[PDB]
Amino acid sequence: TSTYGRYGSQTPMYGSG
Amino acid sequence: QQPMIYICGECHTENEIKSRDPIRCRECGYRIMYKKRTKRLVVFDAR
Amino acid sequence: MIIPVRCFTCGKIVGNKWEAYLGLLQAEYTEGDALDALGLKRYCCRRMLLAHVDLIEKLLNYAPLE
Amino acid sequence: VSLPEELNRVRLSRHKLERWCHMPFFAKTVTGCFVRIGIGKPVYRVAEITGVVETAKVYQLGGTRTNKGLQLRHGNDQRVFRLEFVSNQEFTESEFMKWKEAMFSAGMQLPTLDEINKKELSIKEALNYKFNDQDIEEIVKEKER
Ligand SMILES: [Zn+2]
Ligand SMILES: [Zn+2]
Repeated sequence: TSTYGRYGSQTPMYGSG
Repeated sequence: QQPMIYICGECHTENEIKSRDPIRCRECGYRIMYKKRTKRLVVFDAR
Repeated sequence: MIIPVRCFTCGKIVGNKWEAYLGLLQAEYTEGDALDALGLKRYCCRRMLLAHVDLIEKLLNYAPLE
Repeated sequence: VSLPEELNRVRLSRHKLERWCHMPFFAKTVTGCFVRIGIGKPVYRVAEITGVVETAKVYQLGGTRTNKGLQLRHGNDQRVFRLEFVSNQEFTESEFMKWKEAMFSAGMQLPTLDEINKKELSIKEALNYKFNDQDIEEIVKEKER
């Protein structure tokens, strides 16, 4: 239980906002 | 590498308690808290 | 606590009749005319639904979360 | 350091910040590691965790929420950052060489590999840290806020 990403959870961008 | 997870009373949030810890919730502050179900095999006879 | 599945004496399925029977009583049926509109003839099967007290509605008030 | 693989040991992923949103000594463990922050379209740059700043924007990261910032900088382009745009992706080759060129282009010395080796263990000691002091209390005060 250290980094269970399996990618990821849709990392939001900085230039998207 | 299993940290012995508890469920709070008033919060219902899983906390990690290792030994030598205060039993308190990681939020809201609660001194009562319960344990999670087992992982072993529960098999009943519908009887 | 929750409606038994079967009549203890007979064997007949009464588990599917608690909602229908509370709905008929809400409509206007008298309690003896609701019990045979559901199709319960023997008085063995009829006490399952008259005598039943529903506690699970009170036990559901104690939410674990929310 | 000439390798994006050793650089990933001190690469801070997204699943590790959530555990230390309220652990103190924060400006002492994370300052010296490298994160994979997002710019946006799938391009990324290796920015430098410089200081611990706070935003007036409280945003939720999954279940947890955190309004803090990160003083990141890619060589010379430095600005504020939030904790949601970081990538769980490891240091690739093109981004490792891009960061190498941004550091050779800025005049910043590349941190010696022994520094990374002495920095990566700070994380593992901070993870197995026994919270016997009064950190639970400030943690709950910081979570309720
Ligand atoms: Zn507590
Ligand atoms: Zn019967």
